[PDB]
Amino acid sequence: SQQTRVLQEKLRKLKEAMLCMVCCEEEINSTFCPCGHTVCCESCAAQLQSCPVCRSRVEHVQHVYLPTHTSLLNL
Amino acid sequence: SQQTRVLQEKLRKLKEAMLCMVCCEEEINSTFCPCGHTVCCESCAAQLQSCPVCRSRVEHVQHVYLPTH
Ligand SMILES: N[C@H]1CCN(S(=O)(=O)c2ccccc2)C1
Ligand SMILES: N[C@H]1CCN(S(=O)(=O)c2ccccc2)C1
Ligand SMILES: N[C@H]1CCN(S(=O)(=O)c2ccccc2)C1
Ligand SMILES: [Zn+2]
Ligand SMILES: [Zn+2]
Ligand SMILES: [Zn+2]
Ligand SMILES: [Zn+2]
Repeated sequence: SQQTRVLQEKLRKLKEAMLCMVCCEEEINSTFCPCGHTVCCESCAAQLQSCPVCRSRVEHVQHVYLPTHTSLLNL
Repeated sequence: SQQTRVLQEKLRKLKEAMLCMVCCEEEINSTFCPCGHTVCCESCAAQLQSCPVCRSRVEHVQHVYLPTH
């Protein structure tokens, strides 16, 4: 039904929000510290000197284990 | 249709996976450091001296800003 199409769109958008903002392919699993923006995969977060969202200096990256993780790289 | 019920269940499970594993009421937004387990809201994370997933000592809690929030 049309309701099935609406639910498919909601699911698709939530899943896309869990993907890296730089490569759009891998799941987000890294946090820029101390600002806390958690928007990148490990590879894309590796060489950024400043946060791509707030411009704060990246003192270090913290790996995060989230219950939503489903990609082979995070299992 | 039956597919509408299947999609509602998938959406419910994904939304429940974003909620605190301790209180089940607030969104996950905190990481236990240095282990990295990100399973609690800030109120439950503040009250735990040991990670509830791996039992490692919590050296500090890092707030996380996630695009799914
Ligand atoms: N990749 C996995 C490894 C652990 N994380 S988790 O989010 O800490 C977690 C812990 C226990 C139950 C459900 C989720 C997910
Ligand atoms: N050697 C450091 C590297 C980061 N970790 S930490 O647990 O994130 C941490 C950071 C700041 C204060 C207290 C704990 C310990
Ligand atoms: N539209 C994206 C751009 C980056 N943000 S964010 O860093 O995930 C964030 C999450 C919660 C509050 C404020 C910011 C979402
Ligand atoms: Zn990436
Ligand atoms: Zn930032
Ligand atoms: Zn909680
Ligand atoms: Zn842990």
